[PDB]
Amino acid sequence: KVFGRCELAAAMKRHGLDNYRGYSLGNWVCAAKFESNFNTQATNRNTDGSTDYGILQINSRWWCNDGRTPGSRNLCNIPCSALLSSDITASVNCAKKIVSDGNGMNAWVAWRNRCKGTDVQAWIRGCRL
Ligand SMILES: [Cl-]
Repeated sequence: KVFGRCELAAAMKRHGLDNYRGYSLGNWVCAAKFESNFNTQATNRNTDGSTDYGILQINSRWWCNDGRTPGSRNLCNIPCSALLSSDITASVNCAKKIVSDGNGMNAWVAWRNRCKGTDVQAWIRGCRL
């Protein structure tokens, strides 16, 4: 599924991400934009052989099992394919674990490089939340 901007904002809002660990909603929408272009089916292979999955490009190196990332962990205790659903629940639940873990939203490279230190409020402008 390719989410609309406000459609995803609203979905992230009702799943409790607005100001979760102090990260306003715009940060989560900005992250999803530049990780997946709002596409729940997005997958990308990393140079080390792990793969990033779904709307927030969650990495098989640490967070989910895809059975083809040798030596990796599955900290969210879920198959990586579950993170590709049209329903973002699994990605959000795993994201909440990731963001509570140490370096916060810096765990998302696209957030660090394209959202952090910018005005992200624009990402939820005009949305019914
Ligand atoms: Cl849109």
